[PDB]
Amino acid sequence: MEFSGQRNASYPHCLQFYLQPPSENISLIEFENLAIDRVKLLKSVENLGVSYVKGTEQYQSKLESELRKLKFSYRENLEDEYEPRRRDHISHFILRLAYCQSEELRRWFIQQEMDLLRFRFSILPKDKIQDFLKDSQLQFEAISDEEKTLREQEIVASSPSLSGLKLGFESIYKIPFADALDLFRGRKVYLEDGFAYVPLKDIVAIILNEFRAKLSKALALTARSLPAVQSDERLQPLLNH
Amino acid sequence: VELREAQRDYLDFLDDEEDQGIYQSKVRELISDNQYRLIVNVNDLRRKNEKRANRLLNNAFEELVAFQRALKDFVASIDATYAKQYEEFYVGLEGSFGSKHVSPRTLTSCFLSCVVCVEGIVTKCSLVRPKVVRSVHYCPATKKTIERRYPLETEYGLSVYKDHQTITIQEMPEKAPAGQLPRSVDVILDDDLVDKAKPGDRVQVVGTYRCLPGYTSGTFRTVLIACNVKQMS
Amino acid sequence: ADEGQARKSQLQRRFKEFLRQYRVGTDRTGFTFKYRDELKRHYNLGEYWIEVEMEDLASFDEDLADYLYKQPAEHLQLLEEAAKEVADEVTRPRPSGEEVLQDIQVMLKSDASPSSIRSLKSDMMSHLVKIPGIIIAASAVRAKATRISIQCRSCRNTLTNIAMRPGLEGYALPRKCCPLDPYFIMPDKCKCVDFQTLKLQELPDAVPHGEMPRHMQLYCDRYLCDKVVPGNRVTIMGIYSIKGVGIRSSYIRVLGIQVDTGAVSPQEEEEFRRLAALPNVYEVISKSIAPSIFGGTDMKKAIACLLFGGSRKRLPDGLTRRGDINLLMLGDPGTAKSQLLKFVEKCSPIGVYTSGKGSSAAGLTASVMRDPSSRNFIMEGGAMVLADGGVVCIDEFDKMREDDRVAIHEAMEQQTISIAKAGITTTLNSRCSVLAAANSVFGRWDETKGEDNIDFMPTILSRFDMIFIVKDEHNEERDVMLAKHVITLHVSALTQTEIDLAKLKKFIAYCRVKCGPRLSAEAAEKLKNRYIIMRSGARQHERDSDRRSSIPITVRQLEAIVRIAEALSKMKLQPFATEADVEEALRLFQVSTLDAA
Amino acid sequence: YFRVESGALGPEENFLSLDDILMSHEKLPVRTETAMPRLNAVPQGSKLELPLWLAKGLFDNKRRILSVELPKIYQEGWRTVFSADPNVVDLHKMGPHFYGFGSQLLHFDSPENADISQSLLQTFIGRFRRIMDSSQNAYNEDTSALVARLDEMERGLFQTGQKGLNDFQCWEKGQASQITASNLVQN
Amino acid sequence: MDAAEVEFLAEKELVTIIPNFSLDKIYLIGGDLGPFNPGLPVEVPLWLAINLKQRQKCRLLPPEWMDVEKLEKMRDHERKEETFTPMPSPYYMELTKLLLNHASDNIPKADEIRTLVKDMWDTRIAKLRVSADSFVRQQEAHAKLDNLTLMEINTSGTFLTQALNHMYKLRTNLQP
Ligand SMILES: Nc1ncnc2c1ncn2[C@@H]1O[C@H](COP(=O)(O)OP(=O)(O)NP(=O)(O)O)[C@@H](O)[C@H]1O
Ligand SMILES: [Mg+2]
Ligand SMILES: [Zn+2]
Repeated sequence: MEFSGQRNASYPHCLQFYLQPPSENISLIEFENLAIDRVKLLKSVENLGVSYVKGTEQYQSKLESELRKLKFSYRENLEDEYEPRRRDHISHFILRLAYCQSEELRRWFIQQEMDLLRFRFSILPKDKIQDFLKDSQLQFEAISDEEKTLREQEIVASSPSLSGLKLGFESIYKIPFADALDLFRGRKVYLEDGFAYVPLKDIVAIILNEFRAKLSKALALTARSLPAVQSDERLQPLLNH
Repeated sequence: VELREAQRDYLDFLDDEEDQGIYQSKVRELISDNQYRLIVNVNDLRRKNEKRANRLLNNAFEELVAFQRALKDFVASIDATYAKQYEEFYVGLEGSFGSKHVSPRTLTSCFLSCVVCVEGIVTKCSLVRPKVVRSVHYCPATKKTIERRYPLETEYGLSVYKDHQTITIQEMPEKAPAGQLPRSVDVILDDDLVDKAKPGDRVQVVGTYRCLPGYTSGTFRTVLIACNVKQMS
Repeated sequence: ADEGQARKSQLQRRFKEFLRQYRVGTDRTGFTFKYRDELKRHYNLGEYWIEVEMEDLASFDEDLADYLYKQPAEHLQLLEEAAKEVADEVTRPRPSGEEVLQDIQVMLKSDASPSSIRSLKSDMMSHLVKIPGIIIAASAVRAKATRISIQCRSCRNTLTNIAMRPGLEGYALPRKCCPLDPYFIMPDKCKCVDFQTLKLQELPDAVPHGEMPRHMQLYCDRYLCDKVVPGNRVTIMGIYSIKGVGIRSSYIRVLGIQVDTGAVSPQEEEEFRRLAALPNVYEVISKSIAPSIFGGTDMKKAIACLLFGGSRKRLPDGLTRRGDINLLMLGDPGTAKSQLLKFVEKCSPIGVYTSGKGSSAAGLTASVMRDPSSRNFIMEGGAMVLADGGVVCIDEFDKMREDDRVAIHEAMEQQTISIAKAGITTTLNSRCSVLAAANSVFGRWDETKGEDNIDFMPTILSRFDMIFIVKDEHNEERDVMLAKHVITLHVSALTQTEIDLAKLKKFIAYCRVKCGPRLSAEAAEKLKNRYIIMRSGARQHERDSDRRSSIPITVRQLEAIVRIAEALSKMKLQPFATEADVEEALRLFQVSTLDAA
Repeated sequence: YFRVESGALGPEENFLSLDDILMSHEKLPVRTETAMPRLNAVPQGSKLELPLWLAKGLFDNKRRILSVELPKIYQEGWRTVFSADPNVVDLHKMGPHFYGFGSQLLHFDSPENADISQSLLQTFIGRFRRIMDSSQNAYNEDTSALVARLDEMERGLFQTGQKGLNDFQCWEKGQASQITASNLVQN
Repeated sequence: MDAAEVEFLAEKELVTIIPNFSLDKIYLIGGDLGPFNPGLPVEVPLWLAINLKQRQKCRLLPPEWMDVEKLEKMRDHERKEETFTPMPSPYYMELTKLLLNHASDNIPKADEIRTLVKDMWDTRIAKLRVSADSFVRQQEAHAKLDNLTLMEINTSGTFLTQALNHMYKLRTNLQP
């Protein structure tokens, strides 16, 4: 037998890249606290850094508690996490203007963002990787995967860092040496005829690099185009102090 | 690796201060009395999260460990100093179990790894004696030490032990089938549960049914590792 | 080897075709698929078993039946696998929560002739055999592994899904991935099943004169557990195999069980409803009881009421009332007392027969003794425990010792046995009827000596619902009739070539489990007014006499008549007893106990 | 024989239905709110048990003569037990018309109406699959173990399922064409 | 509606027979039949074809869909699809029983064909079970049934509609 009988489209994944402007409304206290709580988070990431080494389980365990406490987006949930995702999106747009006040402050918050992104990419299950790589512009197509076992022999003979198990669990796909730039110029690993046998973390490095490029362009736009919006700026001193 | 999300479920269930705050109040009482086990009512868990509740009863072991870790993190978030006084925390269960309520006769091999609720009459006890969980050794000539879990000389004050006891439960004779003698089962009591029942008591025990290993004959002995013990009169 | 795998595959296909193509019927009516439909209906009910018949398989293809007779262990697993894959296509697609396929147990059955245990030449090792006998011992249930996983102690390597053989044989672990005994079993990953063991005794009539009865060891598995108990007569089908330097033990792996003697079919209920409906059923049943014995119609009627029994009751303040009935026969030698006991033991659904001269107090109720294994004290059940829910026949009743007849006073009234010995204290159940036979003190009844013919004490005579006195009588007409009856009974042993015993047995069980009566108000009023007269008469007889009587009238007799009224009502499946039933109940008690008093 | 159907699940009983006549005989607990003579008298405040038909008759919406309370099996303590696993409970040891009687208590405008409705519906949905499978698949066997725990309403569905099974089995085996005698087979 | 009445409808389907005698054209209320010539085929309804076969007056010819090659492909397609597939005849079960009981002598490979048709009945009934259960669990209000036959409906249908009547009554009761 065959039977008969909205915000999902906004953020199909917890990951987001700020292409679309949220064309809606906000309260004063709302945008204020949405940004200010994230200022606390930015400091907290580096406080955790001075506590102990970056990205360990101690980092992971404490960091998710920060997110649950601070009500922003998560390892992706199936219930209404779209509200935290749009809060994250909106508050990100709000955060562009505070620490654009100095390039050192820009670089400071960018660095904790890269750390946070690296953590999130470290958490990812396989299904997340499979659907986000296809649903994003971050396609990076694989070629002739059956050859990977000839490189299970060759890489293992040819690399100090990589191993046969990493061929499968850091699942190997073929893309150019230039997408593994630090690995070719350091000559660290098996690459051949200009092609690299690549796990996800190299594409994460590319994601971080293009994110930095696009964000830097946005910060330049923040420095230049913003004055029509600047009818109120009372929070800026409290934010830069 | 869904158990990290399962533990996450249990932690946000325990954080009930946003909704009338019953379990946070109970944990606060536990802290004030210096205790290290909590008793959870399965009806509340079933009401809040049907999936997690119906999975707990059929996967006793893999689910209870996640619940214990969630409790440890929650009490640590309340008070880290108190959380460091004990190695690990425990959780016990109460309420209505539906189809898992059995007797020493109706309990059979298909119940292995389910949470079960057995009742009957106590007939015997062994004596309380210690069991080792972590052992330590030290060297005064070098300020050196080593540990193991389950030259230098043993550190009884840095090592730690826990109590252990065995009891036996028998079927109610009024309920025996015609022309047969009553059946029985062996229960294991551990840590703060020892000596909570004596012969002639009528008890109802909650626990996980499990085999014990024994060349092998391919044949095992089954025992009920108690999780909570209750009395009635 | 690949040739072996190919042969296994081919045989599995042939078994599969047998299951999914076999049919019964004729083109003059229509055909049905016998085993497909059974697999569907059993799987949808959560059963996971079927009972294949050798006669059918032998008809579909003789070769398969031949292989399964000579090499059962090797081939039965192919049949079980085939049954599983047929069940899947017969049921698929299943609802949510049902998507995982379960395993099927295949049982075997046949119509061929048995053989005795003594017939087992050692040429029969691993061949399929069919044996009759009696179960004499039975273990409690245990858990047995089918597949396991193991892990290494020193370097934590693992091996998994390791298959374990069925039957009473063990297994040994590897030593490679380390120490000499490097692997240990993981109990959380053991796929276990129920298992039990039994001991079988060769039939009394099969063993010759001048030899011992042989005995045999049995293994029992999955759905066959707790299907039987000791003392039962059963027919067994299984594999026969082995378990001074050259001795080894042997046992049988059971594949099917048949109790030589189940839930009543709808057709059987219609016949029992008809029997309950037809109007003179009381006389029909009375004629079915002990049909060879001449005369004694009142005694046969009382025995019928004993077999059906009254009804159990639990009162609002938690006390109980016993329901069931006790009966005693006392008097002259050569009057067929022992024959009636011998019949009732076969007619009842549950029954036991014992001699008063050859039994002890600890043997009648219960006993305590040390375990032959371990060192602990354990409990044992006597005759009154084995016959719980049935009838106990005590023959030669007047030849027990006084201190042994004292032992059953709790069991006859409160229907429970209280024990306190060796450091153990418990209460056991005994819900059974007592039927007893005895002589006068003087060998036969002496009317010149009156009450001195009886020397049982009042505290046991008052625990019988009815007491009968039987006297031999020398009337010529009865003697001629009885003589002709006896002679023709002997002569017709060859010539022979209303309800049968088997039919009556099933009918009794059905009536006892389904129907429970109560008195009508007027019936209770009538019985009340009769009891006062009865007590008054007994009191006046004792007052007139210089001596107190041995058979008293007490409230136990008031309860006795009620139990008989309920039994009479039960034979007709009627919810209420009536004045007609109370009239017959009073008539029966009037004959027996008032002739004895 | 056109037996008159029961009305119980709707807003009213059927006047001539035998089942509704038996079901409305059940007793309900109440409190007396005005004293009653010649019944000597019953003082105000006295607690009583009396039939459902009489309770509905005397309950004016003013609540001037008496006030009513739910039996134990329809209160929160028991609703919580049904919620665990509804297959195990014995709705024949409860009142033999569980759903029919439960649907008629909503007449008295208790604050707990919203909970009673959800209890009854969820119990029915929980029990459905077992009734379907067991009625449809039990062919020429002793059903007495299966039908033991079923409510009077549920038993009707069991009978209908069995009847549907039997007819197809007759047709397949060719017995369907023969002419036979009806309920007068009694004689 | 009983199985007898469903069969009564199935008996109107037309089949081909070869007579062994001669008769003129005959006019019935339901239409014109014949003429009948010895050794030559003619179309008649199934109730007439069975009757002449029993009285030894003709030979039956199997319908063109009763073929092992055709039925194998249909069975496989039915097992693969998530829904009910369309069928070679609206009365396939009834026609199978009647023809194979009376006309086995004229229909080759009959015992193969019985098994192939039995498999389709077993698959389609299972799909119906799942659909009924899903209807009640989700508290649905309407469903679509484009390829179920009348025998399959009639076998299980009475139970389902009887249960749905009661369920609809329970869920509405708070708003008279
Ligand atoms: N009415 C009878 N019909 C048939 N056989 C009878 C009858 N009366 C006595 N007998 C025979 O009597 C013999 C002894 O039977 P038995 O059952 O021992 O009687 P009894 O009263 O128990 N004798 P006893 O043990 O000395 O008190 C048997 O061979 C019976 O066949
Ligand atoms: Mg004798
Ligand atoms: Zn090793």
